[PDB]
This record gives sequence, structure tokens and C-alpha cells, in this order.
Amino acid sequence: KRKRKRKR
Amino acid sequence: SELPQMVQQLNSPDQQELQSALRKLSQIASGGNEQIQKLIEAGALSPLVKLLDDASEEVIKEAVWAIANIASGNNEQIQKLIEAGALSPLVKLLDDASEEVIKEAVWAIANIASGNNEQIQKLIEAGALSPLVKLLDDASEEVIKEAVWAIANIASGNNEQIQKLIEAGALSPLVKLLDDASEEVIKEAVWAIANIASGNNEMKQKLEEAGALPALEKLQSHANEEVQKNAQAALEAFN
Repeated sequence: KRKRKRKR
Repeated sequence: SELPQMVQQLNSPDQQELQSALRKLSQIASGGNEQIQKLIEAGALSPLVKLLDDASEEVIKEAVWAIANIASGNNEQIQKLIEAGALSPLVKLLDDASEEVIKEAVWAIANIASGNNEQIQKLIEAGALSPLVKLLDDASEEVIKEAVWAIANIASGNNEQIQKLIEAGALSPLVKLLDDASEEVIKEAVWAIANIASGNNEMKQKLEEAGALPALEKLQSHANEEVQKNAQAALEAFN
């Protein structure tokens, strides 16, 4: 399992 | 500094004053969770969400950029964004005339989906799955890049949520994205499939039926070392 924020 | 006046200026009929407030607000929203908390304590979220139903596409674009940055906060901050009613205006925007607005709305949804499973469930109830799956083939590689990210985060939810994602038809476009022209898209699609591969045997059966196994195996002969490794890890997570 892997959750990640979409950052810039 | 003067956050309540800028929040008030979010309701200003003068678009110059409004955009000035939106720019200041957006700079705070991208300054980390302590800065996002200051936006929350100033009651910025409800006026912000209300701008998604605005005549100016540029104001919508600016407000979604700020929402996407607030959605990158902690789970409690994401919850405040949902309570402000952000989900429905964001989901409606996945069918907007502007590609740049779609990109940001998918970015905001991807950040909301990086929250807990209750927040993933809220996205599912707002009907985000069908328009997100629809976007897995919508022309722009940059839009697909956003959509896969959102789906990968949703795929890390509980089995009922993964099943809802499979019911929305996510598997066939995801498997096709394992052979996409973009290397970044492939990595993202592998991540999404590896998350689906994680869980119960009913979801694994569905992946096998979609043709994820030869598509993952073909990636074991990909030039990129990290892609080969992730594809192998996805096949390991399946076995």
C-alpha cells in the first residue's frame, strides 16, 4: 500500500 | 498578516481586488500545514469553494490552485476542506471547458485521496471515480499524469473502495497506461496497479482478467531500472 501527495 | 480582510476581498465585485486576495491566499496555501491552518482559522475555505461557481475561468483556476495546495495539508485540514463543500464543485470541474482547470481539479482530488479512507469514501460518494477513469484516455498526458495519481491514492484505500474503482472501469485504461509513451505515466500506472495488487484475492483475479500480468512482465525489459524494479515489486505484491 502507498498514498502520496501531489506536490509542486 | 491581514488574512480576514483578504478573505472578505474574496467576495469583492472588483476582479482586480479579488485576484489580489486570491494571489495572497494562494501563497499562504502553498506555505505548508501551519500556513494552511492560518487559512482555516480565518474562515477562508467556504469563500474559496464558492469561487468554483464563478463567471471567470481565471478566478476558478486561481481558486482551484489554492484548494489543491490546502488539500496537501494533514487529514484534519483535508476534512475541513470537505466540510466546506469542496468535493461536488471539484467533481463538476472534471468536465470543464478548460484543460488547465481540469488539471488542477484532478490535482486537488489526488491530494484529497492522499488523506484517510473516510476522505477517500467522501470522494467516491461525490462521484469522482467515473470522471477520473474517463480522464485516463483524455488527450493530455499532463491530465492523465494527474488522473493516475488520484486513482493510485484511491487504490490504497480499503477493499470496498478498490472494488468501487474496478466497478468504475479503472483496470482496462490503467493496463493500457503500462505501455504509455510517457515513462512518468508508466511508473504511476505501476504504482496504481501495485496498490490494487495489494489486498484480497478477488481484486488480484480482476487484475489478471484485465491483462496486467503480461503488461507488467513486458516492463521487466524496459530501459529504466526503476520501472523494471517497480513492475517486479507489483508482480511480487500479486504473488
